[PDB]
Amino acid sequence: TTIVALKYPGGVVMAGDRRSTQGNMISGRDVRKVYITDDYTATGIAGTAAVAVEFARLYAVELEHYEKLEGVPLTFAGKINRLAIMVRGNLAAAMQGLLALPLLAGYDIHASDPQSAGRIVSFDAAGGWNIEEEGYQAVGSGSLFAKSSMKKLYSQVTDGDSGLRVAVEALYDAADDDSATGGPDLVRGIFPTAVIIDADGAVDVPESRIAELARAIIESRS
Amino acid sequence: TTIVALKYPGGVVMAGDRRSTQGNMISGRDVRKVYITDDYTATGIAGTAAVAVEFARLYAVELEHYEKLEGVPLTFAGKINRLAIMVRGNLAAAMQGLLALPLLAGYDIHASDPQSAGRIVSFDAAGGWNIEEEGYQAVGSGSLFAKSSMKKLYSQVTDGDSGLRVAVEALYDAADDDSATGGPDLVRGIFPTAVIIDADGAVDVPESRIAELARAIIESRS
Amino acid sequence: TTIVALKYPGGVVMAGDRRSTQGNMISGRDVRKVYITDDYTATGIAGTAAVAVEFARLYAVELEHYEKLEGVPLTFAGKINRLAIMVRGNLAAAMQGLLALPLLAGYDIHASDPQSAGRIVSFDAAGGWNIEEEGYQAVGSGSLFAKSSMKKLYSQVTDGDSGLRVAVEALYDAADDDSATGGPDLVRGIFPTAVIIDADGAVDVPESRIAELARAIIESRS
Amino acid sequence: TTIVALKYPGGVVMAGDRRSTQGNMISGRDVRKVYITDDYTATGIAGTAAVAVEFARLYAVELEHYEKLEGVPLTFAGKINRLAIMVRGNLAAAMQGLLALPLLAGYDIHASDPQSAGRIVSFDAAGGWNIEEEGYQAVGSGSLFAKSSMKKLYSQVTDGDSGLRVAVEALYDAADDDSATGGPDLVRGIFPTAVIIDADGAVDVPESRIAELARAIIESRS
Amino acid sequence: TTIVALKYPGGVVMAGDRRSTQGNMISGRDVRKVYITDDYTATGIAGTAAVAVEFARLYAVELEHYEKLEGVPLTFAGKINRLAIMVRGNLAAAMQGLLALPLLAGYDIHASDPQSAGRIVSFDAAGGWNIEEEGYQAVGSGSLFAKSSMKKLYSQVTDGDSGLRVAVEALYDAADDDSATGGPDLVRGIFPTAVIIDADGAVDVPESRIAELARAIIESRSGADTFGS
Amino acid sequence: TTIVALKYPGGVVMAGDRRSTQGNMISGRDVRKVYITDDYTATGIAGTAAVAVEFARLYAVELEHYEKLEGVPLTFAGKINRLAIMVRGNLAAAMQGLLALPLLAGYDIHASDPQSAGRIVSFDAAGGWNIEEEGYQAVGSGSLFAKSSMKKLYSQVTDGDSGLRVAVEALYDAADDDSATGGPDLVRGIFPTAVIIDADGAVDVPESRIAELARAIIESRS
Amino acid sequence: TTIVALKYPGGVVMAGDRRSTQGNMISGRDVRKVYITDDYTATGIAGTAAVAVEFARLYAVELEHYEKLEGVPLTFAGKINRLAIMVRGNLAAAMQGLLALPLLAGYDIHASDPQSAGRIVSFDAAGGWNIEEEGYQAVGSGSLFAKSSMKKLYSQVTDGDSGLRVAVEALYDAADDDSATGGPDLVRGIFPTAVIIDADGAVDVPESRIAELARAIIESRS
Amino acid sequence: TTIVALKYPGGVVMAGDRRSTQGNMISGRDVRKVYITDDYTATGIAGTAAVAVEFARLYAVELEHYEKLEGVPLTFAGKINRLAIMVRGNLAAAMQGLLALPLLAGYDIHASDPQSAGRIVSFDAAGGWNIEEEGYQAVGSGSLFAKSSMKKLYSQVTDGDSGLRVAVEALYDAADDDSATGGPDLVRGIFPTAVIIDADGAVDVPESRIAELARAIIESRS
Amino acid sequence: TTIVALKYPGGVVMAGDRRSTQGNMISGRDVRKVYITDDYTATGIAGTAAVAVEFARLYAVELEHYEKLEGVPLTFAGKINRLAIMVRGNLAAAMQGLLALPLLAGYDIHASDPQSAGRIVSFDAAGGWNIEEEGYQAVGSGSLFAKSSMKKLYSQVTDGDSGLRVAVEALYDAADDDSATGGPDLVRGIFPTAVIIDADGAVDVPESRIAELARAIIESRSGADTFGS
Repeated sequence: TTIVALKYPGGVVMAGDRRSTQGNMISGRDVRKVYITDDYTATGIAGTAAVAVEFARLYAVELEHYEKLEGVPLTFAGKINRLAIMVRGNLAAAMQGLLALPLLAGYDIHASDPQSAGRIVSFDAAGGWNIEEEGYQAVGSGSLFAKSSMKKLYSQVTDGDSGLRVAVEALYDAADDDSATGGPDLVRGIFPTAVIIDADGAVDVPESRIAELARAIIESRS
Repeated sequence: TTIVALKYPGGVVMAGDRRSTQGNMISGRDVRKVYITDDYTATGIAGTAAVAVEFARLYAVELEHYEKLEGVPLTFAGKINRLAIMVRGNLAAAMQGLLALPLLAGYDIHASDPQSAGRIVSFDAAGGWNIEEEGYQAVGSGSLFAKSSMKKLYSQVTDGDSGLRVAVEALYDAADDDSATGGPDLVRGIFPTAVIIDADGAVDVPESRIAELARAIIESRS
Repeated sequence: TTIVALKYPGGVVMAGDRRSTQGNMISGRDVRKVYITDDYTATGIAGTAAVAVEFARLYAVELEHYEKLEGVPLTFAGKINRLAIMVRGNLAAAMQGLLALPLLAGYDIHASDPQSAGRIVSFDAAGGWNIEEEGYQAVGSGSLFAKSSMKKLYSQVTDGDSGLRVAVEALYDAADDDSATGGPDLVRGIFPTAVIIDADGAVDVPESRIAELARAIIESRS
Repeated sequence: TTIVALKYPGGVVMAGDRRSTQGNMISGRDVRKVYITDDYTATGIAGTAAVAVEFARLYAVELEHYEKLEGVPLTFAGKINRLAIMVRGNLAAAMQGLLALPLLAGYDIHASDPQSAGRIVSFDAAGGWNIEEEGYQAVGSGSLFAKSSMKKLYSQVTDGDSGLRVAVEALYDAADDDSATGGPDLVRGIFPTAVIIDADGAVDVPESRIAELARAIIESRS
Repeated sequence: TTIVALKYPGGVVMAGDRRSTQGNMISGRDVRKVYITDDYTATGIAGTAAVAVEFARLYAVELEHYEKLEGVPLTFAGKINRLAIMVRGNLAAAMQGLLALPLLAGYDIHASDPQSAGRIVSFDAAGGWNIEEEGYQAVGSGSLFAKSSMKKLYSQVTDGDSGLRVAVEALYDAADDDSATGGPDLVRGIFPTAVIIDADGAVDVPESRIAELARAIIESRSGADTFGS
Repeated sequence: TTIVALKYPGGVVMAGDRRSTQGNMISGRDVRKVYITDDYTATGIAGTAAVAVEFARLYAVELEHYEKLEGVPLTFAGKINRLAIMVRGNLAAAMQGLLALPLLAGYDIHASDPQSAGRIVSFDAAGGWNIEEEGYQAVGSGSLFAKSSMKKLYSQVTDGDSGLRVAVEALYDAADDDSATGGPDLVRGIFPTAVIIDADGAVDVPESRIAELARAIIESRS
Repeated sequence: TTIVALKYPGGVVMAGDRRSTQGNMISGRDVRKVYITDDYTATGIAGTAAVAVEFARLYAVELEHYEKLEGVPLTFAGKINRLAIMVRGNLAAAMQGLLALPLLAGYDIHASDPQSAGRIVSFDAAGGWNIEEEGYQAVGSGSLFAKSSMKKLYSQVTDGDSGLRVAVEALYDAADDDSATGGPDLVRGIFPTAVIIDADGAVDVPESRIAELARAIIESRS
Repeated sequence: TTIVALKYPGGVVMAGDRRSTQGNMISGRDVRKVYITDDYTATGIAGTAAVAVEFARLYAVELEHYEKLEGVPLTFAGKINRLAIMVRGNLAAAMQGLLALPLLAGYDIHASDPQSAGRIVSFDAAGGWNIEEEGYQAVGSGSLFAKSSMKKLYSQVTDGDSGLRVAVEALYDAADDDSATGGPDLVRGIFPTAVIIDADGAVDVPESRIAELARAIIESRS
Repeated sequence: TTIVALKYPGGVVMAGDRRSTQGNMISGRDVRKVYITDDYTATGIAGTAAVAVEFARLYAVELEHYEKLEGVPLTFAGKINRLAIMVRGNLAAAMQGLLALPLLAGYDIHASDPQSAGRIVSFDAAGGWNIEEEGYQAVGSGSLFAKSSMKKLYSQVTDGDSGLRVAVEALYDAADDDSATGGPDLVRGIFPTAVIIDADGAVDVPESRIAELARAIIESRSGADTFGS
């Protein structure tokens, strides 16, 4: 697994691969790892699938629960804290093999400078969180490869489009070095999924868009 | 890793993938796992790379050593016994993470019937060998997948070209289900390697032919 | 044990073997592993028999309990979630040898397109679920063999009849390679059981039809 | 595995199944477990295949080695002692998973009365041997079932043919209750192997004869 | 220990041996292991004596408790479930050396066909149950021996008496190969116990019929031994 | 197992049961546990069969080896010492489950008073020996029962036949309380074996004699 | 990590590095480790990031909570006690890899001599606290290096500005010897953070001041 | 530690950092990790310093030893084999904390083509070797980062100087993410070391050249 | 323990403390830890006393053994190698509690430039050695404190006497923070020991210069503490 997230002026893009493994065996080829949590937030989770899914589902419910109860959405800092609490709560189980790490991406509506409102927050197994200031982050077994790739490609992220394109190339680099991360499947037409978030909210990126980017990258390296 | 071997009329074909791993990380993309041991024999080894290579190298030297010394090649049964002894000798190390398993394919020049002269021998970690009677065999982390594939495809084998085609498709299936086995790499132009053996001896299959087969298989599943 | 499930246009078929084991000893010859959970759902469970049976029984009661209480059936997603919660709740006991994994098959009445309403959901020991998108799935000690078999036979699935046939042949291949899975018993007349589900509901397949398929598969391989 | 041996007037018959397993997986379908050790002796070995084969091979060499060296065959008691020493020597290896238990059957040329020259000797893991006085014995994971079957069938043994038939039925019963023992495979035409020994020496029983016996047993149970 | 149960037309018979052991030592010679649970049910339990006895006693009370409370007996399936729950509940203790496995036999007064109303249910240590369709089952350290014996003798079961005989012969065969199972004791006059159940209910088999049957098996065995080698 | 030895005027008698066990399973019904070691000595060994047999065999060879070499038999004390040395030498293996305990009975032709030239020596696992002065001794899993029985039946020993009778009754009581000891088998005609030694040497007791005693004991208890 | 605190006439200064590590990998470059807890107190925490952050956050809330509730701030001693209690409460978790140790710095408004109202308190893993009397203290994996540096530089501290310079040089010396402490990053413009507290309250030190000081220190060592 | 090696037309370049660590403590700032082994070979070793140095020293002696003895240098393949054997020999020690991994770079004068003569060989802890075909390779705690860096920069290598530049930038990237790898030290004037090898032999690169490239890389990143 | 070594123009100085401990107990007050190994080399060893002493003794014998045998001293590199081999051989014993780490200081008569011909070599438990290039090094339980002290004081080393003073001050700083390192004992008159090596060879430093320096440091620290707060 590899989930990447990058900031671009005015927003964030988060993208994840589709593979699932049981040791060396491929057990999934179409898993969706990036979820739209609320109108301005997306969560990508790596690790133990059962736990990852439960987290994303519970987290979204908790966020909307607060909104309906209090009539307004939680501040971005509150969102981080709630997620952090959930992670911290799973520490015992994580020690026993139920480890799951989330990656948070969002657009802060209350931030003073709108082109700078994008947010990327990473989490460690103990719930320690960190608001990324360098533009990108990644989580999962291929995250180092992805991050090292983005480090060299980030200068290219000038907008949400080139950001989506870079994200996809980072995932591609991750799969090129981590067997547990799935690359673009041209035979079956399965590609990484992605979410983009700007001032107008979080939106799922059309698969056809990602497939086009993927094919171009492949042609390039060819 | 996946190495497969199968019998076709008047011969045997053995083919293997090119991947190398260190946990989830891809550490090799062009490893050659199938060796021509002598004029009528080929060996394919799976497991710990260091040991696998040493085995093939030592084994070929031991076979040639006998011939030069005694003026005549070892009988096929003798070749099997020597390989089995080598595997048994490595058992303690195998238990400690140094496991290597070979797969043997050859053409017995002294066989009564030539269309039937192809031989396939599999080995377990204790050196137990078995001369395969059902036409095909495989070894490695993707061997179960490859075998399940050849079981449904074997009836198509009627000659060298089709035997070769079925071998490549089996490897393809293995890679599809086992992240530790490498599928054809179209971007880099790296394909499985293969050896064909018949009455005229063991010959390395040209990459061009294998690549044509791989593209056809791919186009077929598309 | 091996339980298979596959999608056909307009529905699903789920079939299971009848063997029970205690180590190497055969302890059961006619265990029923596929249950009709409600009018549009079937469950097949592998692993520890005591737990498998309890699961199926409790699950069906829970589904009907909701229906009577709320006047309407649970959505398919709700059904999946309930089953996943049950599995996750057995994780401690499972770590201790009370492991039970279910396979869920159903026809979604509320889905927009009926030809595609068939559903197949697999579960891992932590309760992680996955809605299969590739058409088939399997669970149990013979599942790899069955899945590899279905992979090459799936393209022949065009209706419930060819579906049910591919299912029985997959179970046959599983028994051929996994001693813990029971093949068709011609001497005693015991065959795999199966359930078919379409817009008209879940129905037990008649033994005589499975017996005919089994015998044909056998004569064919002969 | 199940290997049986029984006495009929003027001879002995020993028969074994053909299965090989790796856990629950069937790894072999045509393994030959009964060997003609010398002109009047046959050995059947159960347990770890690699060790079992080595034992039979070494044992036969040792017997012939004595004969050529001393000009006369070893007495039957000497043969027993040599085999027992071999087993005792493997005890430490056996404790680490390399266990092999043999079953010995023969006709003793130095016996006083010929219809009473038949011999059956069983061995335990420490090399302890026992000359069977009740007519039959079995070794392997299915030996209890086979022995319990022979117990009820032995009274029908009146000559070599009926002895061979009871042996095959015992193996059949073993396969019926032990998944690690292979029953007759009608689809592939693979049957138990057998050796008969009488005053004229040890001879391999023809496959066609065993297949007929097998079929009749099957017809009868059906 | 060995407890067997088999189906015969119109009924079921369950019989058990009388031995009790503490390691190699014989600690009991007259233990009764087959209990009449209710008018149409019988239970035979193997394993740790103290647990086995508690099970049978508690189970019988629970079945009768339901009947009095609800005015009607539990259905046969309910009986099975209740026993399975009891076994599952002992799983932790069983791991600590307090294992007990029961074997259930009964006649279902509500089944459709009275000639086939007999029931035999086996249980594993986790409480997994299974209704037998081959006519017989056995539990205990000698069960494998008893079943392989019954496999060859089941075609002789054509009624209650021949079923009782086959059962006794299966227990005999178990004692012949399992030192933990007690064979018929001719010197002390102690024999396996047995319960028979048909449409008229569960009944204890009289020692005298079992004693005759056992001597007959022994005599047959002697004769046959002398005839052969 | 139970082996007994008792002194009667003019000699000693040693008798053993015929059972063999593998846990709770009866693995032997006619094992001979009492051996005539030399003309005036008999050995009975309990414990691990393989080791027990090796001991008796090796011990007799040792005793005879000395005699041929030195022209004269070893003194009784020398015989004892050589057996004790053998037992001590097996201490490490015994600690590992290969324990064998012998019981020695003999007639000392060099003793002063021939009415008591009878000798009975017991041994512990460390090779510690004791010349029994109270008239009887026993070894094996039923030894306590046999000794308590002999304590009450010893005053009845007035000669060889009454000694032989007491020995058999002791073995009978041992089988009555120890499932690992075999009682007289009337159905198969198998009875305990015995050796009697007096001034004229060690002699195997005829089976018919023992069968008569056994039947008389049984009749008396009935 | 390295956090230093030192007294200067009329106040205190606390400064910390910005590095975060996961084994040998640098996982953070801009972490802020020094927090203004209330108007006259600052906290610096080392160890496990997740726990360190939680501590600072909870601690500040607890101090303000008291103030609002009781209308007056907690005495400095009370503040110490509350922080110690919090550390002590984490002792079991700390033993398992969740260790965090705080360093407390403050200006005591209720102190007698204002020129000596500065306070520095260190804490051990059991919650043992110590009011530093020698002028400076440090915590974290680089605290030894920093303390030995300050020991030689402390006499240069005559006011807030020289105090700040000494603090920054101590952190520089810690990073020079401890790979887990981050030195000034001139390429990215990231520098240690600091808080100065005097009679007018706690104030964050401007990054530009620290960068000036850091450049002077580096020029000095060049 | 990080050591990198790359191919440029007509040559190879190998460069390594200068850091040494003891846990978190920096224990060395000028360690030289790249050695000229013979006129056409360079070795770089990572891991336990004591063992790394011993390897390089021993290896260079063994290669010169062969040359003097046989009058001709070892073939490049022979050099590889000798180094692999040395690594294999250290496996027991490696498992106990004395693990050292080598990276080999050379120019092969017997290669068919001079421009393509450059060689790069990597090794695993069991002595498994691999002749790199993709142009670059790295070893050490920062090798992943360096490899991901080179992957993006390799297309810029057009000659010996651009190759040395990419090498230094790769080391820089490694130091940026791995605290155990040392970046250029401008205050002390310590830079990575490097060796270039072409048809004229292996030569140490002058510090001044490296220092310019390093400052340039740093100026660029600012 | 703390043993320090530093380069000064034209030479090297090595000095060590005198303490010995058994847990928290002070078991020695006058141990001598710095040995003149040959005319141009000194060794200081920290760790397990028994092993430390054996090393120094054996090492010196090995160096003189070579000289007598070959008629010429071992090159400085050879001396390093021999010491590293000795340390690696003790690796298994060290893992068990017999760890001893040496610090080597010498003057290389064959170095090119005499002003910098001084040498300082440190060793890790596996025998890994490093020729120090920054002027100073230290070994023992107080080595970190001593090294951080010398870092700030090294710029004051302009000759043999100031080198020695920085060395005594470093040991004094080590003793200040490490209870296992002994400070100057004024009551008993026990002070660190030291060896100086230059082109004329290795020589022991007289106790009196070291006692003067130690008192001076103490007077300094006392003044400084009174001036501060």
